[PDB]
Amino acid sequence: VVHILGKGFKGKEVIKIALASKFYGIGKTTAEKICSKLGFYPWMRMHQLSEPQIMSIASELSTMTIEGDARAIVKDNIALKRK
Amino acid sequence: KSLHKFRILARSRYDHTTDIFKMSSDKFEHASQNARYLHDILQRLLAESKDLTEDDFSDVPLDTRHTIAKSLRKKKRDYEFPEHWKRPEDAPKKKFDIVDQLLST
Amino acid sequence: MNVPKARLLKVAELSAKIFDQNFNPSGIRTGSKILNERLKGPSVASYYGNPDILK
Amino acid sequence: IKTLDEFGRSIAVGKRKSSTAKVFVVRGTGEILVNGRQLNDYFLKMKDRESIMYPLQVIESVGKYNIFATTSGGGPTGQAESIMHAIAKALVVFNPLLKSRLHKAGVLTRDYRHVER
Amino acid sequence: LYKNWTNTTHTAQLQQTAVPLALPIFNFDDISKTLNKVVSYSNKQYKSLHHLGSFKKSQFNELFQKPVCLVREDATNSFLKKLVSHPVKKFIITGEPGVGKTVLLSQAHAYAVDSKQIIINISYPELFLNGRNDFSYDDDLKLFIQPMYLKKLIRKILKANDPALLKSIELSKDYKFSNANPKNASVKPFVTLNKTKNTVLDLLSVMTHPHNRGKLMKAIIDELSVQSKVPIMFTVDNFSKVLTTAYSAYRNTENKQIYSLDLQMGKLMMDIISGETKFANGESSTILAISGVDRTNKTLPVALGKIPVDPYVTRYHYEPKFVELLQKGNVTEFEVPKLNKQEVNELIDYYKQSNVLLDKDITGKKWENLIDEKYFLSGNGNPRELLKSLVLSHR
Amino acid sequence: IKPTAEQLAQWEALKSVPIPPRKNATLDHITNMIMRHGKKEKAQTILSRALYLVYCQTRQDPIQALEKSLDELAPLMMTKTVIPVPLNKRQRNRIAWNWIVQSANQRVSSDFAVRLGEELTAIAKGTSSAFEKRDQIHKTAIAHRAYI
Amino acid sequence: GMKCNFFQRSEISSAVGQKVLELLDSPDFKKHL
RNA sequence: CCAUAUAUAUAAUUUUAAUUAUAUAUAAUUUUAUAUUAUUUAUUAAUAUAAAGAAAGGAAUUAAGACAAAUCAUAAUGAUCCUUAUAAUAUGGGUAAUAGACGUGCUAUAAUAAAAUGAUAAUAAAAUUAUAUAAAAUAUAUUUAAUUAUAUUUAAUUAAUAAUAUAAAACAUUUUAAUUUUUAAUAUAUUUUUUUAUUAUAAUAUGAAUUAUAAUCUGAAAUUCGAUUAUAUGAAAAAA
Ligand SMILES: Nc1ncnc2c1ncn2[C@@H]1O[C@H](COP(=O)(O)OP(=O)(O)OP(=O)(O)O)[C@@H](O)[C@H]1O
Ligand SMILES: [Mg+2]
Ligand SMILES: [Mg+2]
Repeated sequence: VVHILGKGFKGKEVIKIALASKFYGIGKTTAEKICSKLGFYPWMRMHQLSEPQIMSIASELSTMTIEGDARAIVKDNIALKRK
Repeated sequence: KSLHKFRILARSRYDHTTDIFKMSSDKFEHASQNARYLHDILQRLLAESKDLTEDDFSDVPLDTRHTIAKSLRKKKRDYEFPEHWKRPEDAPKKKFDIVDQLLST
Repeated sequence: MNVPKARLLKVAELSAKIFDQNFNPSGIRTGSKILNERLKGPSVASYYGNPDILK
Repeated sequence: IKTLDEFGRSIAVGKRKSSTAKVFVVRGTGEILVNGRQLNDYFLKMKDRESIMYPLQVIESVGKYNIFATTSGGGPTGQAESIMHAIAKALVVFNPLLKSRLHKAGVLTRDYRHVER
Repeated sequence: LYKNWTNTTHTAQLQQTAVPLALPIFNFDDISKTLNKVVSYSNKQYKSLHHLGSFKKSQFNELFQKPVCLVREDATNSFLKKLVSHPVKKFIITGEPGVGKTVLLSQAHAYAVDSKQIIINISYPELFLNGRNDFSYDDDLKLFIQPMYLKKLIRKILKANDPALLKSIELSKDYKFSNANPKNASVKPFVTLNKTKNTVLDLLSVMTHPHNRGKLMKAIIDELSVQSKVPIMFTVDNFSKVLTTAYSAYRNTENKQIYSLDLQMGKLMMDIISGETKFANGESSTILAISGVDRTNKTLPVALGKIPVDPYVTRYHYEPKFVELLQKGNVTEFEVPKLNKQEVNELIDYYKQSNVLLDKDITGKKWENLIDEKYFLSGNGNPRELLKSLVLSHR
Repeated sequence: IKPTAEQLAQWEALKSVPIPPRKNATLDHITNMIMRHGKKEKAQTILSRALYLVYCQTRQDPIQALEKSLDELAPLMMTKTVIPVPLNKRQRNRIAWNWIVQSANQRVSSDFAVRLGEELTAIAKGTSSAFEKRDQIHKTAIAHRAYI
Repeated sequence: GMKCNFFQRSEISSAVGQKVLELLDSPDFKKHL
């Protein structure tokens, strides 16, 4: 029930896998880099996150090129190929 | 010191286990040209190994990784029968036969 | 590793000098393979037999 | 007629699949070495160890001989059964009267089965 | 039963149905009465050893009512004589996998409880290197501290050791920490310990915030080092995982894997082994146990002088710093020799009396042949694989 | 060759003994039934681990318990296409093992060894639904005896 | 068929390259200097 | 004739795998002694027991009919046809286009099963290298190293010598959604890598098609239309 940028995760979900799974631009390496930047230990889980940490994760994700922005980039590239 | 420099500069051409330095030359058309080439390279290597005036390859450890790989690509029979396991008491004992005794004496 | 890189580089340069080997620490693509590549011309041309035969 | 060597050892050679084994059997206290390694280190599978034991325990002489086995080729089971057959052939020398007993246990017959095209 | 096989046997309490049996109690000074005979740890010893984690999984301890051991002349007597005689009491226990290195460590702990020594045991140090417990950076201690691991370890030290010994040793200087205990947390922000008026037993019972807990651990270790009233035995099992895992699974802000010595647990362990941290009793000792579940480098063999140094061996397979540290302290190797046929006879006798042997083993087999059979199957004396030959060999 | 004293004594002592068995036929057959893809050691490990739980929860010889279980559960004869036909030891063991494996798979443990060992423990204590299957097979055989 | 390897114990004591040089000298490459 | 088991010869055991290699030769279609049941009743089969046995498998090797053939690409000869064309050369394209339809295989749909790791290197066979193979090392992905892929450079070997190439499963530890069967805070314990108590806590961390970016390999040339790497994507696939 942990909510980050309108995306829900179960408490037991591992952060470095969950962020990669439920966000468009983040993969394994990007999720690991974000977690290392935020100081979370490698196998930290969502239910352990404090609200300030959730907001920090949200800010870090927002500074990334992800979700709608990356989808629009890919769609624009495909359209340019079509053009 | 000169020998250590020789071995260091040999690089993959030197084998520390067998202590052999081997060079192969086939670039030239004839074998005599390759023999001259190998001899000249040996003289160059020896001359500059014997040279220690401005040469400081004592602190460079000898590298054997190539030899390690070459030996690793071969089977080893290093083991031997344990020494203490041997029991000479049970060895066959030759048995007297008078026939050869009289034939020879 | 513990041994410094400068010593190994000097060893490599000098050894390459002795054995008439070219030393390229930069890693730049000089293309020496082409110069050292063996020629396959005569064997390829000899595929069908020597052309001088009694007819 | 086979006989022991100058060190009192019976030397035998056995085969199984592509594996070959050469075993020196001497009188001793049941110690075994394989390729200069402990039996349990070389053979991780218990079944192979029991296969190697079986000819010794058929003649109930387990713990009365020391075995130095030397294998090469094939895999674990093949090497173990080659050791088995070689150990049987070596044991026959120490007491020929037991040969039939060993022969009736099935350890003195080469397993001629091998991979076929 | 829901857990897997190994965790099933470990945690299913399958020793509840074990035979109620009595054995001689183990005491080193009385080794002659117990030499070459299976023994059970004293009732006091079990409580200390269990907290220390001396008895671990996959040791076939569920067969019996409580874990037992054989007091071996060449393994227990030989090591314990060295641990009470040698001037430098730094030892590393090595051998083939499953030869009984943990058992000798457990016996070494049992001696420590007998001789009133305080034991600091780190079992499975992978808990602070795998990365499944949280960590934080401290700057006063220019080190990485892991509060989750420390809080458990602090509690293990207290219960594993008698309060009487912890009561005696007295604080050298004032210590003040952040306080989290609930009666006095909001009432008073800090807890002030005092020189020669509070004792280290209070230190073990101090409750600090997770980040201050890094100070609590170093304060304890330094205190036990300075005092000379009680001997301290720092012990590490599964040490090879520390040696062959030079870099932990934690990454700093730059995604650089954190070095082992950067972590507090790593530096504390190596400081004691290297000898930088000097325990002052004089009978304090360091015992380390190799294991076969860990990968093998050239680090330990070079540290012990078994093989020469080859500088061209990659850092993955050779860590010079650990060799320098292990060589700085005059560490010696005690290799657990494999069981001889006679010791195998003693163990199987006890197994027969525990009704763990199978029917075929006991019925119709000439007893001498069975010893010859299982001496062979064990690999000429491996205790684990002897035990597997009896209990996990159904063919 | 004239056999010496020790050789003849050895021959007499040994000929006064039977030959040891290479393998327990029933346990080997069960293992091969557990086996897939030629991974014999995995099947042996699973079987031995299940038997080890059976011993640890019953404290009696688990090999004997397994054979009591297979002997009692397995049907002596079975109706086939409809006439009864007798079943030899291996067929009975196979049917019993399949019945055992179904109930084992019905259990909760992620490890098959734990499930199998606990199922065998329950069977050794006379608690299993496969007795009903055996009873139904025997009842059908009784009903169709007339067509032997 | 035969092969004879001779071991002689004794006392201690560029067609493509030629072509490349010629092309570099040619007025189709030298004109780009 | 293979394979198997032996014997002789050969190898100055550094071309070492003498546990091997290839020449010659031998051996088996197994031989026997009884018991029981059948028998054309023994000088016979079925078995079973005992004894000597290493001895248990395999291929090839002939004609006679009959059908099917033109990628009969399994050919020859002949018949007929083109001879500025149905012959011949060059450039590019196509043989890869997709509504569909059916075969053949590979990868999957999770815990009797996948992933990571396992340097004094767990354990093979048969091959291949003068129109080659590419060792070890250095550098970049990339990060202390390792792994993996390229780049630089060619060490030996033209070979029982060196390389392709440290075989992998196996075995050991750890992790693994569904699963509140888990993790976390306090306590707790003679289960401590662990137990207990109170609160908190249909496609996944299977699958990798498809799509995007940027690099790399061969070749003169990778657009139609090749392979490879990393960073994003993450479909269908569950029951019968
Ligand atoms: N002296 C002994 N008395 C009784 N049992 C023993 C003895 N020595 C070893 N064992 C048993 O043998 C097995 C060895 O386990 P242990 O953990 O001690 O081995 P190890 O060599 O330290 O293994 P690892 O390398 O896996 O850590 C266990 O079953 C232990 O109970
Ligand atoms: Mg141990
Ligand atoms: Mg995946």
